[PDB]
Amino acid sequence: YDNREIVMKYIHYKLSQRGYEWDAVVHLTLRQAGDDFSRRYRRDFAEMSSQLHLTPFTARGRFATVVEELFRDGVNWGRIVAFFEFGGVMCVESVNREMSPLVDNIALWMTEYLNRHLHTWIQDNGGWDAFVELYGPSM
Amino acid sequence: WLAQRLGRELRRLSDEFVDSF
Ligand SMILES: O=C(O)CN(CC(=O)O)CC(=O)O
Ligand code: NI
Ligand code: NI
Repeated sequence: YDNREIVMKYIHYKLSQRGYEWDAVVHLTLRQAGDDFSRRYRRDFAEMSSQLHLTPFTARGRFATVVEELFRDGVNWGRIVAFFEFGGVMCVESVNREMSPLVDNIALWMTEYLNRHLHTWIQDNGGWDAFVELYGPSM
Repeated sequence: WLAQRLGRELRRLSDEFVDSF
């Protein structure tokens, strides 16, 4: 699968649920899994969002440092879903704060991080097909 | 340190989530 396509479709879905149209089985599974993740932990995402202090100056370092912490002890499919949801939070905050250009940057950062830092783990653990298999019963 | 806190909670939530599959 193309990680760029997965990121772009995921970001567009998350923004469209907020009423913002951003120009840009795996997709459906990730969408449902991220929605389920979000609804379980709204209190934590709200605190995360309030502390984000998103500006074009801080956005990249904020993303990089959070993702580094997220994978400090390794990777699992839950961490992958959280990676997408955290990127989604930054995208939603971007448009809410009239910094919509940052969405393109976040999509780039997510795509390149997947391809550089997560591709080996994903393939080693059966590819995106394994994620679809794992979460299928929850759909 | 903001990112350490965020990342720590995302890991906790991630691990709870995946362990419930
Ligand atoms: O981020 C990770 O934990 C996985 N990294 C290994 C590493 O960071 O040395 C794969 C890579 O980035 O090629
Ligand atoms: Ni649309
Ligand atoms: Ni890496």
